[PDB]
Amino acid sequence: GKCRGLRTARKLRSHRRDQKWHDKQYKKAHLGTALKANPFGGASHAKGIVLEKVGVEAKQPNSAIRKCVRVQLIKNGKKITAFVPNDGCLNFIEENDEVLVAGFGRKGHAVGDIPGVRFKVVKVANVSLLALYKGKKERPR
Amino acid sequence: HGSLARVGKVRGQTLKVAKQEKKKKRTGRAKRRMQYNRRFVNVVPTFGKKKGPNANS
Amino acid sequence: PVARSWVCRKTYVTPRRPFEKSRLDQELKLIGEYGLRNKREVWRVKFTLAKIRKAARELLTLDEKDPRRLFEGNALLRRLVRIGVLDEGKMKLDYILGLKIEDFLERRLQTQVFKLGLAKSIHHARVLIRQRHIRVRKQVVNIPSFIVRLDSQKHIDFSLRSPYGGGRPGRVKRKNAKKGQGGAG
Amino acid sequence: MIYDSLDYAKKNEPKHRLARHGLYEKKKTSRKQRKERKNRMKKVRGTAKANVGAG
RNA sequence: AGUCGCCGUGCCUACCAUGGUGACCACGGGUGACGGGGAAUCAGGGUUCGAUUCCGGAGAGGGAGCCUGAGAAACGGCUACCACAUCCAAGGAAGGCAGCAGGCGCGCAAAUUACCCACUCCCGACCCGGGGAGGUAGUGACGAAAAAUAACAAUACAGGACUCUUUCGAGGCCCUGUAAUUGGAAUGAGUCCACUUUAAAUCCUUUAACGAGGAUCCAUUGGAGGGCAAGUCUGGUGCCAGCAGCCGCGGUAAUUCCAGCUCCAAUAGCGUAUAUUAAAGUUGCUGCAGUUAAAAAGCUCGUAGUUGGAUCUUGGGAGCGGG
Ligand SMILES: [Mg+2]
Ligand SMILES: [Mg+2]
Ligand SMILES: [Mg+2]
Ligand SMILES: [Mg+2]
Ligand SMILES: [Mg+2]
Ligand SMILES: [Mg+2]
Ligand SMILES: [Mg+2]
Ligand SMILES: [Mg+2]
Ligand SMILES: [Mg+2]
Ligand SMILES: [Mg+2]
Ligand SMILES: [Mg+2]
Ligand SMILES: [Mg+2]
Ligand SMILES: [Mg+2]
Ligand SMILES: [Mg+2]
Ligand SMILES: [Mg+2]
Ligand SMILES: [Mg+2]
Ligand SMILES: [Mg+2]
Ligand SMILES: [Mg+2]
Ligand SMILES: [Mg+2]
Ligand SMILES: [Mg+2]
Repeated sequence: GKCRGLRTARKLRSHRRDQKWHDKQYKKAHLGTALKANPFGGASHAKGIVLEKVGVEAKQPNSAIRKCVRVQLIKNGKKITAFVPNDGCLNFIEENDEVLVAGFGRKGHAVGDIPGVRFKVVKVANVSLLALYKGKKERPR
Repeated sequence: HGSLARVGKVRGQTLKVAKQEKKKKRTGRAKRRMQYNRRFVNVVPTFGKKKGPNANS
Repeated sequence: PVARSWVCRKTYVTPRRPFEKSRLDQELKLIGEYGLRNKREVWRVKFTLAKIRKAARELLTLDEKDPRRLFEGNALLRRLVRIGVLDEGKMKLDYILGLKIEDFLERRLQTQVFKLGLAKSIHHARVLIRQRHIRVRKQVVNIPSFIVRLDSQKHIDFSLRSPYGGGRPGRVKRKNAKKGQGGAG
Repeated sequence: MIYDSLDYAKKNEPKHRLARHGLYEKKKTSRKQRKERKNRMKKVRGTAKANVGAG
């Protein structure tokens, strides 16, 4: 059972300490391994350079092509894949366009029917792609 | 990879319909009166069939 | 280092369950009755009331014959009787828990000018207050949410510099008499 | 505030109030011009009618 | 026992002794470590942040050594080495914005080379001089408080509550809405006199002359299968394009895609990403579990630790006050 004395505090306080590491979230945060291995240095957004444009296939019960891009970063130098959410919007992207990327919403985990994508593009050439879609603006030719 | 030729198919394949004008609707405080006098007492049909505010039929 | 204040708090709180279908009726009901613009103004009143209700709930948990309770408890009663919500003949600090939102809405100005004639379709009342036609014992007020005391409900009338309350007519009527005299005729 | 005499005024009175009325006058040199020169006059030593010239 | 030190002390020097710390976690290493008063969340207990206007400490490119002085190992004081860097007549000389503005780079990411010593206070030989300490305007949807974008009365009836009516229907107490802006009233936003405020100016407030017909002085951001409040409407597409936090939608009749009407929620604000609290009684002191769902060492002894049986002056009274 449980210790439950009047002068047992060192034991309990100890027991909770070494036994808290067996929780996934605490362990992830308070160790640097996930942090130094995250392409973003504990950050939300990041700018980077385009170097390819590819199409990723989906999972089994669906069938499509999800129009992603290979992207290199400025600060770190690493490489990643990213997704372009909307109909007809890949054509808005040229080569070497200095985009801004972000997460998707699951904090490091893959989302949906895409095999291994956890970043989405937001701003190309500093003109707010969503606005560009809606026709509130055009690109800086 | 794959076949990227077919981007923006449907969004370019659809016709261009235009919109209309009807009015500007009341804004702010008057609009809340509209909802009150519309919902809780306007004409009060006793039997609603649990029918909704946009049920088109 | 500067001479500034930085002190500021909020005056409302959002609920936890946004779509419930059972309170949206009550909220919108209160609005069309007492004549407001937002849900937010309601949320303020609940925040006042909870805090009153909070403090009185703690004084009860204190024992009796305690000088703090006999100071603050007698003091709080005195405000709600001054404001005119709570009523004399009962000052017991346990009849405070049986208080509702409507008492503090009835006690605003927009209502009193309406219940006191003078307004004619309460949405009119607010428009008058904001158009600067009204005064309280000496002074004009441009604010509907002005809680009116009980000492000072016998002294409300139109401000004196209005077309209504003994003054010069307005931009329109001053250019139609112009037509009666030298314009149209 | 009322004073007994006009001379006691400028004995104990702020100047900006005085210059409201046409009574006191104030000199002006913008205080950037002025201290600019003040940091000059320190690169020349002692010469009286030079420092009075202010270069 | 003495030297040095403003003074006490292995702080230092000589001669002796062999001691000091440790499972009640020393020692060593890491810190996205300046500390605290405090901030957010919060039934009760707790979890996380705290560079940041107050107190204390440290530093002035990295290191070391000093003069003056009551007080400094000063840096808007000196001298050297290192790294950098400006003049140059090529002999030599001058340097330290983590002070106010400004610039380059850096990056997801952060304002004007502005005016004044008028307030607050400081310094000096001083009622008189100086102060990018400090005040004051400028950029500012980090954030917090109040509050506009219409009100009214006739014209009609979809109709309703009621007087009357075997039905319609007459008084309309009373209500709503759509069309006629039918109708005149009231206001400020916005121009621009004047005063006041101000060191001098601006803003607020006060006040003359102008200033609204609802095609205009035009309220957005997100959504409509469920969770979750709101369309089995219309056209196009055909496991393609695409949506979708999760379940899932699309393979010619799509409640989910591309569009139009219609509706729903918050409202001058609303979405998106990432940390961080509650929900989490899914880290459990308050308060989990351990036959089969994850889980009790093969069995026994055993030091530190934690926890430990019963028992020693009770009444009866006395001064009192109530039912
Ligand atoms: Mg600062
Ligand atoms: Mg540090
Ligand atoms: Mg601190
Ligand atoms: Mg120092
Ligand atoms: Mg530096
Ligand atoms: Mg130094
Ligand atoms: Mg210094
Ligand atoms: Mg310096
Ligand atoms: Mg600077
Ligand atoms: Mg910013
Ligand atoms: Mg606000
Ligand atoms: Mg739709
Ligand atoms: Mg939904
Ligand atoms: Mg948590
Ligand atoms: Mg709980
Ligand atoms: Mg469990
Ligand atoms: Mg978990
Ligand atoms: Mg419990
Ligand atoms: Mg098992
Ligand atoms: Mg015992």
